Amino acid sequence: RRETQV
Amino acid sequence: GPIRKVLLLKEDHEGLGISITGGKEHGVPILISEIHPGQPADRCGGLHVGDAILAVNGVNLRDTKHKEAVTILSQQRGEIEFEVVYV
Ligand SMILES: *c1cc(O)c(O)cc1N(C)N=O
Repeated sequence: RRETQV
Repeated sequence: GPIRKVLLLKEDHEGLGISITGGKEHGVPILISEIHPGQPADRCGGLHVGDAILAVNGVNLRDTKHKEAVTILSQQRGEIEFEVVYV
C-alpha cells in the first residue's frame, strides 16, 4: 500500500 | 462531512507531521493515515486520521496522483492552510 510521510 | 480549513505552522526544518495514502491512481482522495506526535499537524490540531486533503494553500489536490500530492505538500513552508473533509 502506497503511504508517504510528509 | 463539511469542509474545514485548518492552518498549520511548520518550522523550516520539520515536515508536516502526517502520513498520506490515496490519490488519483488509487480512486480515492489523498487521505491522512497517520498524525505524528510532536509535529506540526499534531501540535496545531484540527487534522485527523481519515480526513481527505482536498487542497493545500489553494492547490487543488482532488485529482492529483499520489506522488504529485506528496511533492506539493513537501514544498509548503511556514503557515499552511489545508482544506479537508472527514470522509
Ligand atoms: C500550530 C501549533 C501551535 O502550538 C499553535 O499555538 C498554533 C498552531 N497553528 C494552528 N498555526 O497556525
